[PDB]
Amino acid sequence: NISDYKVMTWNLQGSSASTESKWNVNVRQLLSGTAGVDILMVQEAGAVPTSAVPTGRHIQPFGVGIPIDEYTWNLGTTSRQDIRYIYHSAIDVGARRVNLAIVSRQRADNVYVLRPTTVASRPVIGIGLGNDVFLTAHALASGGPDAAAIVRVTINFFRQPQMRHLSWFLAGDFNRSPDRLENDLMTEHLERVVAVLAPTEPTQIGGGILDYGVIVDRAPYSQRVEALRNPQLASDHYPVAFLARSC
Amino acid sequence: EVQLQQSGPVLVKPGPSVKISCKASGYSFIDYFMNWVMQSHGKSLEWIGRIDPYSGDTFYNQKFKGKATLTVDKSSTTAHMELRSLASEDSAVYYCAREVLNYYAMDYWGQGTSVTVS
Amino acid sequence: DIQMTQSSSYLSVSQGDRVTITCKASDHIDNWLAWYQQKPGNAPRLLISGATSLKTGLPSRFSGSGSGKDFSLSITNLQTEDVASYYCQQYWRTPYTFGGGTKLEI
Amino acid sequence: VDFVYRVDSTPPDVIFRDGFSLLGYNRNFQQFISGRSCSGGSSDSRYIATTSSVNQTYAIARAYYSRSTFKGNLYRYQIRADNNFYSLLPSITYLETQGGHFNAYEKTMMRLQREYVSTLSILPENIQKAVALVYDSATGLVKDGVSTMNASYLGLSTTSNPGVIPFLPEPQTYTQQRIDAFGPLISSCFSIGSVCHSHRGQRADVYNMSFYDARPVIELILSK
Amino acid sequence: EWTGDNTNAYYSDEVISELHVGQIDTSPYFCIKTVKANGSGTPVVACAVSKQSIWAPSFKELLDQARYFYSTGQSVRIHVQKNIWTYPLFVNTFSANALVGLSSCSATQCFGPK
Amino acid sequence: EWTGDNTNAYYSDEVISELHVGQIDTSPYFCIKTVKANGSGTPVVACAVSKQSIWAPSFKELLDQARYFYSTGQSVRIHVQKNIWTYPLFVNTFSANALVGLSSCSATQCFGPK
Amino acid sequence: EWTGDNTNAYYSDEVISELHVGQIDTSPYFCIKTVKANGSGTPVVACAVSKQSIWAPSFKELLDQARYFYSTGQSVRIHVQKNIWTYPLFVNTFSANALVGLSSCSATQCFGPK
Amino acid sequence: EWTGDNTNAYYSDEVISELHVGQIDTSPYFCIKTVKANGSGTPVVACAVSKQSIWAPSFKELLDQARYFYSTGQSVRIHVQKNIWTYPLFVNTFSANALVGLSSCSATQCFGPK
Amino acid sequence: EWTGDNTNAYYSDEVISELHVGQIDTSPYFCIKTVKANGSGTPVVACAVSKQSIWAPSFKELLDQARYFYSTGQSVRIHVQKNIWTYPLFVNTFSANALVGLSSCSATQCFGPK
Repeated sequence: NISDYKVMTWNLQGSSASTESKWNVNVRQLLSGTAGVDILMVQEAGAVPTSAVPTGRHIQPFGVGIPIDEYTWNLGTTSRQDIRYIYHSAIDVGARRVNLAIVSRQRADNVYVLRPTTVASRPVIGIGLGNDVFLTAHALASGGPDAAAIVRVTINFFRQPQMRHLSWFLAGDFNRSPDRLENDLMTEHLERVVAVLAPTEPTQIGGGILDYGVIVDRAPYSQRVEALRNPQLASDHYPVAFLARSC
Repeated sequence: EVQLQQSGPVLVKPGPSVKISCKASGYSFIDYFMNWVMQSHGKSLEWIGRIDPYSGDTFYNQKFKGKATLTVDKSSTTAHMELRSLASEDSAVYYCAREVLNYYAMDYWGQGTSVTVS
Repeated sequence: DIQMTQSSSYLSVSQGDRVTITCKASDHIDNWLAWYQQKPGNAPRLLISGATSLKTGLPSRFSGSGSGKDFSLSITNLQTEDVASYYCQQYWRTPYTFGGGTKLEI
Repeated sequence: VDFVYRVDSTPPDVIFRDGFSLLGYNRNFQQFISGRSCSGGSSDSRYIATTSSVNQTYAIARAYYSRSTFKGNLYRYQIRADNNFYSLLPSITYLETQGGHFNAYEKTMMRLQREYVSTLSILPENIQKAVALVYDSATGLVKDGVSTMNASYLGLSTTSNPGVIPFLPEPQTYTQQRIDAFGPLISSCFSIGSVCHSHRGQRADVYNMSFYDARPVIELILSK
Repeated sequence: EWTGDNTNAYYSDEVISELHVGQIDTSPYFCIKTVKANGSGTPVVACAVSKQSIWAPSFKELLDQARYFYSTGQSVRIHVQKNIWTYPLFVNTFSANALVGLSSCSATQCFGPK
Repeated sequence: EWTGDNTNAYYSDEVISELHVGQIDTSPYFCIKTVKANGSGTPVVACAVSKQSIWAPSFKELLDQARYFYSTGQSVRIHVQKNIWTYPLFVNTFSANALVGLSSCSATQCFGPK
Repeated sequence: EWTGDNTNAYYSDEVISELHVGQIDTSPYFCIKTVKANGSGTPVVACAVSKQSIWAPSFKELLDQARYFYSTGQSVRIHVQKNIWTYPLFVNTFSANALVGLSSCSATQCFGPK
Repeated sequence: EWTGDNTNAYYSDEVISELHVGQIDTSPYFCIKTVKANGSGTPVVACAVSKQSIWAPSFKELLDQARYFYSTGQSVRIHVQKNIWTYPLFVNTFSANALVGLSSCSATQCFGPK
Repeated sequence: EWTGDNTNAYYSDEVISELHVGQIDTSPYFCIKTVKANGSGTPVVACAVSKQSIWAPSFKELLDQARYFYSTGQSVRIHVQKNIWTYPLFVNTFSANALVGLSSCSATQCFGPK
């Protein structure tokens, strides 16, 4: 399930730090240690950590096939191998510069690339852990125009016959508050196929709740995944943590 | 409002190829799956196929293949249903409806395109 | 193709009657079904989608229920406009199929 | 093993619909075995016990059915293992060489349970059937009942993972932590509350099994 | 002379909430202050000395059972022969009861004499 | 005279569901109401008095073992010698059997005399 | 002569943090260093020998009890008697006190003598 | 006459898979079915009677110890005096061996006589 | 003659890594091979026979406790009396040391004679 993993979302846009520092110092604080993060959605991943080495494992992702390059990124010392698998996405189509990275604790037996219907939108790149899927997105900064189409394409793709059993969870910088995204998915989306997950307080020094995630309702125990906001990091907007509601 | 302006009724020759346009107006046509349902003058509904306008993906009912070839044009937001071998049994009203999500109910339908052979 | 059927082809029910129409499927389509209302001339209007989600902006008198291979569209207080054909259509598999059509009556 | 079992109070439909979810994110295994991260202590365990022996499920149910406060029913949820179902012995043997320490009370417990901890949440795709365990008070037996078999049970050709639980955090050299256990010295991670029950709709009242320290009851039955 | 005699009272659904051990008259003893498994009822305090009363032979095997049950806290039916101790500061401290036997209890049926 | 005598009935696949400990005729004793692990059969109530029957020498070792199997609840194969006690109320309370030993049980084979 | 005599000082809310077992004058003994449940007070060390003091009969039943409470690490009310041991290097090591009886302690009330 | 006596066979890396306590010739006893930790080898059974063999005095010290090593199922090295029990139905049930001493086992070193 | 005598060497902070039980000269015994909590030091093998050495009366208590500290694996300061066993094969197998008393240990200081 989704609550099964400590899923988190974050964007590297900082406007005041280095392009690769937050990868080494900030993201590590979220991932290192079992009390860290399981799956971290890193938007604006201009480049993966230099300390990571590509694994060369070819990927034939579902949906739209774009080059997805997986890296091995040790986090701990050379003795205790805290191996992390960074699923990056840089160059796909004329709408180049995806810069979406999904670093996870375990390697993903499947990777999904769900290009929304819009032409200038970013492809929804996600990983697959057994019967669990964790997608991320990065809508346009002009008000999340494809934000709706970003979540819809994900739904449409995971209502397929073979992709139905999966419990997917899209989370990224939608650039559109939940009340605005939930507005684009209400006129006809009347089954509540997805339950938007966003924190209470804003998620940007100047913005609102642009950073959040969305979990399919029909997926098991989707109601447990509560979207909390990680304390301020070096980026421009907070990282959104998707933990499980206590029991 | 979201509506599906269908084409007018069409009477066909014995077994020609007929086209049933479905003008999709009021929403992002390139975002949803356009379906196609045929209902005899007194029988129930029978969904023919679907068409994903963004990528042109198509899924038929495995029995209208030889008598229906779905196709759309992103420009003008219209879905064309080229039906072949319009036998006397094909005399019915063909509805087109936008599917909200892949494998989901069809929110908005068309007024109907009564096709008849003679 | 997972066909579907409606045991009641003409659910004769007068006004204000609790008109529940049955629907049996050939495979588990839990939470994945659509109920379309179709007047004699009008086009099929989606009433319920999924398990029981009533279409936004529709009368609350309607009500869906069931899962697996059985379903039931409950109509608490019938109405002349509501006296029309109904079709239960699964969308769990790519070959879609509609109910037999329970054309209402009085 | 091939099919691990778990006793729960949620009806079969709830599990076949939602399945079994973890209690939290705490991956500290030394805490899980001792029941500290399960319903006993912090209640944030990231595993699910899922004993392999059907006898343990009877013991689990007998532990519950044999209380003057438990009213609801209890059925066994036969759970198919997969690449994410991990036993203890491979996980303990690794946590030992890594500097950890599992005092003989934990080893004593772990040997009786035959646990197969599910690092991931047990999805309904794995739960095969739910055997409603009936209890004859006059005899104290735990007999089976209507075995409502799951509908969407994906009968994959998978078995338990004989490897080591991945992402096991650094262990504690010496814990002396209260080993919570209920009934006939069953690990606390088998209780109904050992898995989150935040299911859709009104959460049916789950029994709050009062656990006990397994360390003494163990040390008492060994010596003398 | 048996824990199940009609003269020995039994308190079912009891859990040993507290346990005491010590010595009296140069002989070890243990007192259990049991409560109902559901917290109801009245505190039932049952004692047993190692050499004083006729139930002394079972002391070595009751204490180990009282200690065991106490560790588990499970419901049990404690059997007591009331009014067996007379030492004022003893009877008044724990009770006049004298634990003559413990027995595991199920939900309704308490395995033991009644 | 041995726990595996053909005259000592043995009930395999049992689990000690309840464990009673008391005294009878100035001698400790303990009765175990064991039930089949798979819920089949009928509860086997087995006792072992410390000074009454010929199995007394084993009491101190049965109780300490029955307690261990009752605590763990693991499957066992208890051995009993039917019709050993003669106290009417006792046999009417627990049983006429007399626990003559216990034995651990694996998945299919129970290591012990059969 | 009783573990609850007014002449025996009792320490409530105590937990056995350390337990020592040994022999003195060709007779086993054990010492328990008890600290307050909330870490307050001073470490109260209480010993007991098997054949030294008048509380010898209970050593067998106290060591096993101390060993029990020392395991569960729960709050307990130990009853010690001041100025019982006289061996020079002993009293300087553990204490001059001599354990005479323990008792479980709940949240508020420590069941036992006082 | 010692568990490490060359005339006693020692089985290393064994785990006590099944433990059975019984009575024979009015004397308690217990037999352990020890299998290799890796499931290899053959079932190595070893008994110990309270009064029969020269290794009887250590019975109480081995039953409670076997019960300990049986509970933990840890790797242990058991010592056996082969051909010590002559009762026909006994030797045929468990073994002719006589458990003379147990020993914990590390990864490779089985601490004990060899 | 006391576990804390200056002649009874003590090894502090050790944990009982192994525990062997057997018999020697018609009397039970056990030997605990203790190692430091931090893997430092040398294995301190301390034996204890039930009736051979002057420490006979404490065997049943040290064993019952040495088994406990071995079960808990908690750091303990075991007191040994070097050069007390004389049997050649024995002293070569476990050690010449003789366990005279155990003691629990805190983070830094061990509660016991030093």
